[PDB]
Amino acid sequence: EALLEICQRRHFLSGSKQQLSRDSLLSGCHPGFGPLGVELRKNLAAEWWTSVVVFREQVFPVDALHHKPGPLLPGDSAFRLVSAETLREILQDKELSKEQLVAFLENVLKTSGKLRENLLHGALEHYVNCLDLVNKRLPYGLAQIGVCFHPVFVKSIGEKTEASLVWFTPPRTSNQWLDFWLRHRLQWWRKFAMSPSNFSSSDCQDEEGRKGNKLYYNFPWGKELIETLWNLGDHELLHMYPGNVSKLHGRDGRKNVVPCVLSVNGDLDRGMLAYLYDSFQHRKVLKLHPCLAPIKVALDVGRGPTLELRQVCQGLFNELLENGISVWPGYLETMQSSLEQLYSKYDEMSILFTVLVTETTLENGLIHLRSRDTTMKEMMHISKLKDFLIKYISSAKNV
Amino acid sequence: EGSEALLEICQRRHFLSGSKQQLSRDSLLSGCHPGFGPLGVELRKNLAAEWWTSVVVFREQVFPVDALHHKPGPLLPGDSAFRLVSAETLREILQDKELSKEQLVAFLENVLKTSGKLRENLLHGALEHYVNCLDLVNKRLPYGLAQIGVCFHPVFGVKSIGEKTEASLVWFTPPRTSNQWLDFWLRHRLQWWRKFAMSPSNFSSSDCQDEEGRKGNKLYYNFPWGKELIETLWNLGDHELLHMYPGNVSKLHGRDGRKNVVPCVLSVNGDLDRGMLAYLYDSFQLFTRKKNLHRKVLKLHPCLAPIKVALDVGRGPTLELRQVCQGLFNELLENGISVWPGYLETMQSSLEQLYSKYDEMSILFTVLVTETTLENGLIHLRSRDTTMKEMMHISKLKDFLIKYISSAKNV
Amino acid sequence: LRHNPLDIQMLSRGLHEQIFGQGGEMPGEAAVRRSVEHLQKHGLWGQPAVPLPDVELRLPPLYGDNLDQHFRLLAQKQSLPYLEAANLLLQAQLPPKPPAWAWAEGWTRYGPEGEAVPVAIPEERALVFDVEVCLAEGTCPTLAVAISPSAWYSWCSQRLVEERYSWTSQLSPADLIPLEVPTWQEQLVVGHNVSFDRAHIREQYLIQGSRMRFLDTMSMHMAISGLSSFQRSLWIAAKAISSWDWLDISSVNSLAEVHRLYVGGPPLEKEPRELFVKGTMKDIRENFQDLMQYCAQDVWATHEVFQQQLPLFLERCPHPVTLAGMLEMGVSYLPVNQNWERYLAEAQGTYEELQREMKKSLMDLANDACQLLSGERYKEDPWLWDLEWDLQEFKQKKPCSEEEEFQQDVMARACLQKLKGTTELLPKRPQHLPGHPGWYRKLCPRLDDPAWTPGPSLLSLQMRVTPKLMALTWDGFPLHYSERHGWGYLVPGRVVCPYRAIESLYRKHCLEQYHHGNGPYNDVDIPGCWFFKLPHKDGNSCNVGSPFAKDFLPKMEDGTLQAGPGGASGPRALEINKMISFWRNAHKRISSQMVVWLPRSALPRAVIRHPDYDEEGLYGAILPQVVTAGTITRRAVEPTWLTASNARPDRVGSELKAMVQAPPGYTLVGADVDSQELWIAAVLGDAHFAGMHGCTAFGWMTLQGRKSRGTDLHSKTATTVGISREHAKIFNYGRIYGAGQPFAERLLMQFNHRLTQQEAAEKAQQMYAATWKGGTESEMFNKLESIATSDIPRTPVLGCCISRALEPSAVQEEFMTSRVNWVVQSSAVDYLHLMLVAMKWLFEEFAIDGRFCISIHDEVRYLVREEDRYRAALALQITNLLTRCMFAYKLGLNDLPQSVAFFSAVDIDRCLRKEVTMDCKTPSNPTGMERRYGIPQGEALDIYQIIELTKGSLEKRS
DNA sequence: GGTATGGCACTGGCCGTCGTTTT
DNA sequence: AAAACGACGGCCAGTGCCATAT
Ligand SMILES: Nc1ccn([C@H]2C[C@H](O)[C@@H](COP(=O)(O)OP(=O)(O)OP(=O)(O)O)O2)c(=O)n1
Ligand SMILES: [Ca+2]
Repeated sequence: EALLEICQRRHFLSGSKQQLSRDSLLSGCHPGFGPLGVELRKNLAAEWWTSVVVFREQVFPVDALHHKPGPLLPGDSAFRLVSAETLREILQDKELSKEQLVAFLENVLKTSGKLRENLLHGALEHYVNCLDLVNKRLPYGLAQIGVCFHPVFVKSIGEKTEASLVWFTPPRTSNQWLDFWLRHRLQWWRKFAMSPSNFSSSDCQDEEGRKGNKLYYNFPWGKELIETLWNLGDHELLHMYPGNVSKLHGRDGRKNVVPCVLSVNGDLDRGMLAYLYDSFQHRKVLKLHPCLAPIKVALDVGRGPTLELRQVCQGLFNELLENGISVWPGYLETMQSSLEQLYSKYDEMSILFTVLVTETTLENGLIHLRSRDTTMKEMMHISKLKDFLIKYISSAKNV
Repeated sequence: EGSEALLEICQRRHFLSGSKQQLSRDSLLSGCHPGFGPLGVELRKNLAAEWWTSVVVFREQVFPVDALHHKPGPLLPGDSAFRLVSAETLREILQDKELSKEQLVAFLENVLKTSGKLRENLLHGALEHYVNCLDLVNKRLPYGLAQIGVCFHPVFGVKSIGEKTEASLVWFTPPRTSNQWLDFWLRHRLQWWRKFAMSPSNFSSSDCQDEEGRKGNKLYYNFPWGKELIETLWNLGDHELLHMYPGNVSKLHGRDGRKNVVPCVLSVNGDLDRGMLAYLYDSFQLFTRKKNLHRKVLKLHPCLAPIKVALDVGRGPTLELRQVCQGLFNELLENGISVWPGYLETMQSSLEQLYSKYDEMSILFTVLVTETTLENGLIHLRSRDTTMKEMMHISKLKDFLIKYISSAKNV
Repeated sequence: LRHNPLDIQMLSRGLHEQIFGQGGEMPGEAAVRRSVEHLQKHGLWGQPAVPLPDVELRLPPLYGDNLDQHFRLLAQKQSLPYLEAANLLLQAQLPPKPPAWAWAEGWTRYGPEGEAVPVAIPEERALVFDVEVCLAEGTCPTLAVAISPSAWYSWCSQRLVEERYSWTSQLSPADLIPLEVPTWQEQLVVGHNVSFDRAHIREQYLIQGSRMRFLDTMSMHMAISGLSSFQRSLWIAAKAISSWDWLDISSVNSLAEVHRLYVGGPPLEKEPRELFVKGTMKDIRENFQDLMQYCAQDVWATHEVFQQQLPLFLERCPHPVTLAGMLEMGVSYLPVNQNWERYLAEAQGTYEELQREMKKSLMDLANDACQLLSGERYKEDPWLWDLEWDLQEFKQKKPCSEEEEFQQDVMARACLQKLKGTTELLPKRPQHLPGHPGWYRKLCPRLDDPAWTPGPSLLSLQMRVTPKLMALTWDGFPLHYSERHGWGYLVPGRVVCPYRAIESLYRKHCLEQYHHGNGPYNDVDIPGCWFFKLPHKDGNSCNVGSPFAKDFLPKMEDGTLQAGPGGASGPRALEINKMISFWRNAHKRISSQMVVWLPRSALPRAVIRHPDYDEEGLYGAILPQVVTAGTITRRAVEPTWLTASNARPDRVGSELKAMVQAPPGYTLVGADVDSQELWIAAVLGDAHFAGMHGCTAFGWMTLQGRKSRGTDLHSKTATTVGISREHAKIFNYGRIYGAGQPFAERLLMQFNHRLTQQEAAEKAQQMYAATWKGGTESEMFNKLESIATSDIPRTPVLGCCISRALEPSAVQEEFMTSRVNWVVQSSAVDYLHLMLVAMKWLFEEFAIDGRFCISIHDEVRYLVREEDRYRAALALQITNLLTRCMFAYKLGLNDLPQSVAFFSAVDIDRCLRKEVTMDCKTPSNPTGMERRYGIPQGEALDIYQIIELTKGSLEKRS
């Protein structure tokens, strides 16, 4: 598709033309993102954090390691870290053992640690200790954004950035909470969508019979899952702390009950790809939402003395940067390119506005301003620009 | 000796996590601790944001980069570093036996070769993107790539793994000015590390050289037990860059003035976890007034403290106080101010204990509302630095706080 | 020559014949009896006469019979055109001023009846020029008026008649006043304080030597009828304890007083609004006519005073060398690169960082000390008990899961808005932190301050509380401040006074081990304690300010001044203060230097061909605003550059001079006279008696001096007194300049121990006498006391008479010390003039493309191209020789030692520094100068090396 | 000895005006 | 609803030390 070519050309996805592919992007074995893609993912994660964690006092941040050592339960599909040092020291003095091959395989899968599969286990590791943070008030949650490792069908390994919220709630109001969370998540995914009808949700049941919901985005080829909500009862919590239960009770209306666990897990890489496909529509432009565009405004120069316009543009760059506006310093070298090519280049990169500064700015302070959505041209006094931009962005956030 | 109390507070107020045994000097320094508490996570986020805004955002040639956490593909056999294996094939292995005498012990060679390793530093990933990032600046030689991420280090199962989060900048320069830039960056970095420090004299630097005769510099923090490295600078030059792309060297060329040359690679790498530990140690008391004033408080910099303002409630009509508190909470959060909702907790805690707890948590200001707030809107505000309580009108609070933070940031 | 009586090595074989010639000389008076007898009684007949290798070089041809006529010839050939041009100003008369002032761009010439015609350039070989600048906008000149012999001229700036949103803040030659005359050519410009006006000329920044020269009226006023630094204050105050005839022959300061003295008539009115300093640019845009008419008065007065002045200067200094040196000495030129901007930024940043570190160190102390309010605990503290611990009362006028619930948040914020609506009950003028203590209140900037900062940002050093907060102690006793006696300390003894706390502090300090010192004043009524003043480097009964003076840094290292019981890091605070003080004082002046960045299109091609030419580099220049002869002794004055301060390891801004770097493809060649201020006196004393160098003890010591044995005057005096050689200068120059027994008394009291007490009156006998006119060190009195009391005191070498304010007829007894010192200082001035004229002649003759750069504090520097550096050195070296010869000739001596025949070494460098063999490291740049900016080390040469590299030929081609 | 210069802290004295009181 | 006023705020200038310069 042309969209992949645009992303590669404008440094959204790293790697070479040969490496990039749909399956690699979906699985998580792609070489990596470009700076623009990294900034877009950062904006997406910041928006998710703002919508989920900060405004709610029952959600706290937790950090979990990318692996855990120690004894392990056999029968899992995760990545086990084999010890190269031990086998190399053995290679120095290879022993002539006969039967111990399968025994050594059992030993290595019994002792050696393994990588991280999901953020749910790490979050549950902190249940008891974080319960103290709320004086044992049962309804609460823990949120985290982190990378996860998965196997890809010489089994390969793939990385996926995921945002996960684990909610501990009394069994009496579990289902309601689930629905509540579901609704919010869906609306959030629809908040920045140019076509919100393309985000959908469905119902599902575990093999045991536990209820849950799934969130899907209708990609051009077909629907793809981006987030899952699962009601997991209390099996995992009890298994993690066998035997005594007095250290897992939580207070709910002076009634001590064992909480039910709700797992909300949404992957940010596939969500970012979905937003890239959504923003893409005779012009080639990515109408990224203003709150998600990695670079807001493009700044350049026109015709005139280089040393004056450079100083003016540098001052404008500093002023815009001090206020939290991301700018692309295109004035560092006169592109010597027609405005058509420059406009197309900034349209492919999803830049909200383009600012042109020339000696007329020195004369009376008027700068040329070009829009992305309405492709209109305006003349504005320089000192106003900053305020205008802020207001515009704020409006886009509030509507 | 005196750090026992500091670690006790860090554990109690959820800066770290674990137990008195798991949390220790060696475990914290190596990087194999259980992890940080939510306050520790917020502190790390604040430090990372400050580093990013002081290194990357205000520069017109620095760009972000993401490097995978693992290195796939065939490897050289001598490293002996840990390896990644999927056991969905090891389970297939367990179904039979084959050449189990000597040759499948030499199969450890294949294990070494066809298994990837966990990322050990961000320098390799950054260098892997040098060619593709020349299109961002039209091949202007002075330009950099910055990243913040976790890397794994083996530590003395006989040997385990420790994870450390650090920030790295790879700066490509012209060969002639390399040292110049080095000096500059050194200065800048030192300044940055001394910006938030309450005692900047505890940060120091020292020159050094490698066995290959290349320049370098190191930054140290004076922990109570001694000086510990926290950031290192290296003038790599051309070794790795040439060793990575042999052959058509012209594609490594970049413009410096009028001359196309191969840039010198300069590396800067500062460990964020040890930086947070150093800042936590700096902000403690550890001078007769010190012997008389026993107040234990972590005087973290306002730009770094995890929690900015604490909100509470006095006795009165719970409905109206709750309404005004919810409104104030929403207003404060809308403007990038982090708040601690202490009004939900019951009044079982007295004012003195609340002040002690909030000082231990390093909260800048404590705001209290009462029915007087309903009647005229004058709330109480206690300052962490001075422990003095002023009355002040609600309508200005947000503004004031914002100004404070900004007026502390822009110094 | 090889030797002479007293066995002192003389000039080489061929050189003496080349300059002097073995004829027309007497072997002294055929008698050395007095000299030998005196050198015997003093016991100073040592003979460490190790010969120095001799060299022979063909000197450049000379003119006239002797050296004096050669120098006069070159001075006339240099100063003829400019005297001729000034004669035109003398002769001509001009019509009255125009009825109205024009409003155009650039230059306009006013006809006889005010008909203004635009012109490209004044186009005259003469001018009286004044320049005005709008200080608020920046440094770009605003308008000017020029008086020509036949017409009036007015220049109006482009920035004044055109309105623009913004202007470049980086000055360029295209934004200055032009006076270019491309290709009589020797143009002359006259003005009052003309350095300022010269700084605003377009072509004055060109690297190539400009044939135009400048002349100042204040310089001539100082030379003819100036006032000494002592005279000026009395002259102003009265407007001398026995005579006042001088009161009506000297002016001061403004051009108004100069015009009153020299011409007189209608007093010059001063503009009460001073728009060019106070008012903004729009104010000037409307007051154009009045301001320009005001400015025309200055040029008219300058013309009148120059008319009344020039003949007097031409008469007092009949020697053309003086005029040539004056013309050349005001044409300084300091190159600068973009490293100047980096230096400014780095110095300011380091200043700010260190000051912020110190201020935060005090802020933490204040925050910690704010906590003893609870339980009235401050009252028991032995330091903070005496402040104001008051509080002003604040006063005014008389489970389940939620549904959508979009209503709850909106209603909550509506309630918040309704509560906000209660602003009408608050006073319009806010209170200032009533909950804090008063002493904390004073330090907190007001909430409405436009540059408000968090916490007590007004705290700093040298305040009545900073040493109080630090809990400083002196010898184990806390400090105490009184209103009238100044800082000191409090000793325990026998609003409530904390006697017990102070006594307990003393007891806690005594375990680790009636005091005496400043008198125990009993007027400060503290019943249980005694107040002792902190001793000053001066005498007792004098108040003392901040104990953080640099004087106490070593004393603190003794272990008596401490901050341990309350804090620590006192030495660190003193270190920052010492590092900071210089920049704290000089930042406004240094940052205000007018730098004009020359664009690429007009650089000489030699500076863009070089491999070091940085494309982004900015290659500009700074023209020092030196007021030539700004002091009675005719020495140039400028507070910024003309000072004997250089890079130091500890001072942040001491790297100032190192920023004057030659442009790529150019070099600095410089020298420094080997103690000329002493050689002048030695040669005068020697020639007073007999006609051979080394007549008496002092000439013998200064000649063939030896640093190894320490027989040099500085080292000999240092070992006689026991102080360091570098600090010995004050002990000698004060004595040489007739500072007197009271000086040798008070310095000996002050400088160090064992020289105070009766020694201060009994030790100077060794340095000044032995068992009024004669005796050891007194032999000098019998020469200067004779030349400074003649009816027309004059310089023995060139021949300018002392200012009219210090004639014997005007002043008879007062200003005697300044009178005697004027001889030596003016001798140094004439040396500088002779040097400058000689090197201009040599550069013109041998086609060397260098030019004079600056003469700081008896040093001399030159900017040359790389390809000729060696030649410059050779020229410089030979120059010194002839100058010394001239001195020897003009004082009646026909010989010259080879010890003083040349400089110690000539420095070839890429920048300006005291010595090449040092690296300028400062807190502003701990990295070496060779590594922070990438500049080589440089070196210095001696005669033989330049001879060998140049093959003994000064012509370009070898 | 015998001054002047720039910087900065402290302090009385001046005018202002905003809440405050009469009419 | 008008017009006066008193206990407290910006602000210029004078007094007094200290570093630089020599
Ligand atoms: N208390 C002082 C200190 C110094 N000077 C002046 C007189 C000298 O002319 C000037 C410069 O002296 P140097 O330190 O430059 O001494 P020389 O001129 O002897 O140079 P060098 O330092 O090489 O001896 O110092 C003075 O008049 N009074
Ligand atoms: Ca000197």
